[PDB]
Amino acid sequence: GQKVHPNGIRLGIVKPWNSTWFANTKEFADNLDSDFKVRQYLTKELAKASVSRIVIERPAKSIRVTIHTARPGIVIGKKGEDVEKLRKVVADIAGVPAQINIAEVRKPELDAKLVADSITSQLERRVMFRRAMKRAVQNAMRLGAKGIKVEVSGRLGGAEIARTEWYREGRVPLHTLRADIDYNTSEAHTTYGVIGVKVWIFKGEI
Amino acid sequence: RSLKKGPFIDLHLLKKVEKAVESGDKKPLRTWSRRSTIFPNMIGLTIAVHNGRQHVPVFVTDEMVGHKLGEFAPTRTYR
Amino acid sequence: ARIAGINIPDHKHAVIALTSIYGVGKTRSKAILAAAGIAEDVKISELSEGQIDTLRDEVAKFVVEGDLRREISMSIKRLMDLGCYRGLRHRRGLPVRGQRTKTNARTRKGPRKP
Amino acid sequence: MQLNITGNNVEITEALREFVTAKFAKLEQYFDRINQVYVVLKVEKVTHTSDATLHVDGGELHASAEGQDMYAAIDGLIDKLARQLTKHKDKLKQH
Amino acid sequence: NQYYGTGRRKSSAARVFIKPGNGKIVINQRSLEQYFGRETARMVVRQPLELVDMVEKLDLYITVKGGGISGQAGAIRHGITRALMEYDESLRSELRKAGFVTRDARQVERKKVGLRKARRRPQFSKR
Amino acid sequence: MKRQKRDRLERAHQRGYQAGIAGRSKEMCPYQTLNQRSQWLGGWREAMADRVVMA
Amino acid sequence: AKQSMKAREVKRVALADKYFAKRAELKAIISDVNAASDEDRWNAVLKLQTLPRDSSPSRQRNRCRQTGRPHGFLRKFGLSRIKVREAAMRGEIPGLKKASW
Amino acid sequence: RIRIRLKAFDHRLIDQATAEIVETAKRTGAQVRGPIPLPTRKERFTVLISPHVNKDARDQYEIRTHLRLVDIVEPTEKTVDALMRLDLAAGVDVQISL
Amino acid sequence: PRRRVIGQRKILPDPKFGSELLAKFVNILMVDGKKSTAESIVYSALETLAQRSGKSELEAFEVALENVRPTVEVKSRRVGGSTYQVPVEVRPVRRNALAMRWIVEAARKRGDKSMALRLANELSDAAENKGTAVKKREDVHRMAEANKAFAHYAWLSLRSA
RNA sequence: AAGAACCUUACCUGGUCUUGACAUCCACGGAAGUUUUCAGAGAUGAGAAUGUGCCUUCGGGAACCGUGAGACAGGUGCUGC
RNA sequence: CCGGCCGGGAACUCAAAGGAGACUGCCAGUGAUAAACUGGAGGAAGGUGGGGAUGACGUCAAGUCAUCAUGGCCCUUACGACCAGGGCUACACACGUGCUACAAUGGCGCAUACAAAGAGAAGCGACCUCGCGAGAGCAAGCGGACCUCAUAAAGUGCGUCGUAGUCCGGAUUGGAGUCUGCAACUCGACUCCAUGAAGUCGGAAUCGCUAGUAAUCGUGGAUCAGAAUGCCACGGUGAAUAC
Repeated sequence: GQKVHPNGIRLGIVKPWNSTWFANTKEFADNLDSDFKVRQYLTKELAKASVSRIVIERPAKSIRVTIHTARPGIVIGKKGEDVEKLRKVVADIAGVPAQINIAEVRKPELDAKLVADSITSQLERRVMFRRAMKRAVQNAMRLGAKGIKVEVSGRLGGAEIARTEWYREGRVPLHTLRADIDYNTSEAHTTYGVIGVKVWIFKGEI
Repeated sequence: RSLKKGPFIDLHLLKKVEKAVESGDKKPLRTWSRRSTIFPNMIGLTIAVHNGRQHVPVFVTDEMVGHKLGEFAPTRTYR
Repeated sequence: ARIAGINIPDHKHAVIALTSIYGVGKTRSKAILAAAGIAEDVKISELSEGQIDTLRDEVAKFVVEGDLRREISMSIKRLMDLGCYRGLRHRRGLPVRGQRTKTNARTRKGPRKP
Repeated sequence: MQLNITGNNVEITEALREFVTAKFAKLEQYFDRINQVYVVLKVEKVTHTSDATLHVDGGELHASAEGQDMYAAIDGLIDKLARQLTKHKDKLKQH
Repeated sequence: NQYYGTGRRKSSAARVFIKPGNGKIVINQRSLEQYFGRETARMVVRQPLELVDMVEKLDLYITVKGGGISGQAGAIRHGITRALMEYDESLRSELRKAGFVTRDARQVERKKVGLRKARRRPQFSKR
Repeated sequence: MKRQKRDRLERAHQRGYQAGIAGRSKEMCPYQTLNQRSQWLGGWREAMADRVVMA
Repeated sequence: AKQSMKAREVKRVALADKYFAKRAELKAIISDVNAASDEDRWNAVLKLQTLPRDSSPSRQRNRCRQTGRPHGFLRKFGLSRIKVREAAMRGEIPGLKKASW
Repeated sequence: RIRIRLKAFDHRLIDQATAEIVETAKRTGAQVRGPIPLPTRKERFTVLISPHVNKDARDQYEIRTHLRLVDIVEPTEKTVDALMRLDLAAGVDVQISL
Repeated sequence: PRRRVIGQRKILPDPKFGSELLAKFVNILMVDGKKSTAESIVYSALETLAQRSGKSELEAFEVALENVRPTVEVKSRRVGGSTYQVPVEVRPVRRNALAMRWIVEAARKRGDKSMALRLANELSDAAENKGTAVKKREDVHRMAEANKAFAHYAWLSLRSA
């Protein structure tokens, strides 16, 4: 509880924002509130769809949710119907209409949201956290990440004392601002409590 | 030293006075509106201002007119 | 050098020199000289008696020493006789206006006996 | 030397304050001129612990003692403070 | 003809136009004496015109704005030396030595958080 | 925040002088470079005389 | 933070938009200096007690809209100071980033 | 006579949408008074950073509002409708004035 | 400090007279961050030092200053249990500033009506070898010359200039 | 706590409600909504008028409101050891 | 109508996008021909230029179950829910952090010069009338380099006060008001008249600060109906000292 958020320290430099709308000060708050509710709603609903990150833009009294996922077939479903099934409930709780898109990642072993969701689900179905936490590092390093650091925290096997472990391999330079680090954090609600998982994935320098 | 125009009373104190003055000097009036002033047609009444756990009665005297009802009913008790 | 009952300073300027009367300060003291046709920077030795008598009835308009003291005593004793919240603070020597009493309160209190 | 008592979850009774004050006064008289003393009493479900901070001319000095009944912890803390004071005292005599 | 030097110092910027003329100095359509020439440090606008000569040689039209008294004064002191650009490094080589060409980039610091006025800390004291 | 004071040359002197006065008759805690060891020992031998003149 | 309090806030929004800004004429038009300062004005300052007390815009607390936290609010964002750091470091508030000068 | 003022959060995106309108108003018609920059609004937000005590630990923030003018001097009817149906680069907000 | 013979900056000279010593003297009694009224005190005091001395003002101030500048200054040291003062020679940069600090403090005492009258009289008695800062000067020389028997080790004023 | 008159407010004294102030599932009625009166400190309780389309499966499909059975809801309650 | 006021100009201030620039790059000496150090030149800046952001592995079973989330436990006609009034503001006392002073480097009165940064739509609110004043009425303009908040103050020139509890200090209390809000009694802020306390520079002990810093002087923002002596920002004046 002493480090800066490595996605937030580099928001103009390397990473893009998850929202690319301008709103003047009279509608900025509500324009951020509905922006929150479609992220909560899509995150709750598409939990099996392996969603990486959703980007919301607002061109001219409309909205676009670009859904970054690993398996877009579960997202569009049969024929593309589930896109419109999402689009009706997006347009109900946002400013109607909606143009949602899919932007799949073809290398889901390098996305920090999907690694943390992987370790999260495997801890929910009670696997050994050295096997999961170590297998994520293996699967990134034999596929092309320049660095990775996974850390789990909590009870982790019903212990009465919480502890953390972390299995870095390679370079994760958190202070270099040009260094591209995808950091993300997920939470596993096991029957002994909450186990927090956070993963850094370093890819390149520019 | 506030409220430039007109004193303040509630309707449940104004109508309750104008009801209970023409109906004779009677039982002490339980009042919760501490924040209301004391009009000159309230002189001679035993009103019981609520202080938080009581309804303490105070006989309205002629000098009490410019004040408010909560001014003559203390809340905190010291020693 | 005798108006309203006392007025005895000298070698002082006039508008400051009138302010030893209990009931006048630097605004009403300018109102007296501006209403009695006297420049504000003259001395009480420099006034002639034909001006000072015109200042005595001038300051006889606004309320001064004795009437103001028995008047303020009538106000405080009136509030303490009603026994309101304010007069209830006056009967006990605590701040009336609603100041902090946990810590300071010390002008109205006095010195600290324990 | 004025002793300030405070307690986290320990209701400081008047018999508790009399004893602690006496013990502190006795220690202050025995070792060094002491300006101010803060006492903190903590209870954490098992451990009756006590903290003390003495402000003395050289500076701050602190001690902490866990016990069984609060009184034991206080005694330990006072002995620890006395030991610390001996060190500070001739640490600034050192002729 | 007419020669220009900008000059600025401590959140305060000058515009100095020097011409071969009399010994008059005009600041913001005022004279020097009726702008600050009996106020704090009036010597620091005639001061770079002392190591060189100025007597009835060059008149100055100066418009300084922003900042305060000595901020505008040091702004004009930098602007005159910048306006000695046609009077070359024969003069600016001998005008490096006494200062006058460093911008003197000391600005006021920002107020840091927790600190009261960027160095002053709120007195953790034992008494 | 500026640069080192008397760049070990006559700081090496006064280290050898303080170490000379406070006993340390080793003459075996110096530097190892020549221009600093020479006057660590220089301050040492200038401190032996200042030990003879006092207690 | 206490769904009771959270629903109480939206109740005060509902009545605060229902009654006043439609019956603000009782004070912003009637309770003025004009040639109508008779017992119509006393009928007005007499009248505002009949209205629901939870209809004034000054019983609002302007809470966070993800937690309902009463203290530490930002009128620009609609979020409390914890949740706006949580969404700022995530990359939600557009254009917002860490400042240094 | 058309006063086109547009504001956005990113300078390297508003300078893209400005070049997406100078090529419009110079592609048809003429007489545009340049991509004029205006001063940047710098809304700063200082928040407490812990969920409790530690008042002195804070976090300072800012958003940037970048503004640009266009100032079409003489409008053509291809230009006033060329402003229409071309309002892309969401993130940039535009206002036309007459 | 441990490090840093520091990159030193100079000062602006005085406007009315060609002196930087005088500008340092304005900076001594420049209380509360306000130079202009300190300049009015200094000029208003050197004028009546000229009329109450006859001679010129810069030489009046400097002759009035060299009767309070010191030569030896004590430094308190402790070894073991004793804590005796050891005379170090004052360096001639510290010398006149240490004089002007005593002039300005002795003028903040002495209280007459105005500060220019206090400092003017204090510089007058500093010319007369009579006032307060000469008593403090002679106190410093009496205790350094009284404790003169200490010339030692390394903690003060290495070999020469 | 980046701002306690009410609110906030979590505490106290009194006055009240119990599938509830907030969410879903079942049934039955009713458009929702809008103006006004009485009592009461108000919550509340009693009323008085006004109001009626989205689809024809039509006791509806919605939105919204009341009563009923629970599954529950709720908790700024304890444990930061 | 000498007001950037108007035609006009794109130099300059400035705006803010892109670049250049500072790297021990060059020179002299010292050093193991090394890293480096010391000094010099040029330059706006010279040795990580000034400042910020950035907090390694870990410790303190430090803080937070009252931001949130959550394992367990407890209540579920009450530890839940609604309302009125109160309390959170109590006061023999103790401690901490600040503001204002104790004055002549000043108080007061008149005149007058110079900032940066920011905020604004149920909002900021010109000008003009009324009021001693807080403010009120009418009411333009401005989602803003334009309009408004908004007169910067210390400073400066003149006059007075002449070292006294004083023309210092502005506490407390009385009277009369204004504004906000259903509502200023408990308990708001401000104005006016009057009142005129302690305090004459603070024992033992203690803190911050190395340069645009300390110390003083004003301005703005957030939170906000109203309510800063706190917090967060911004500029003005501007030291001493480091052997």
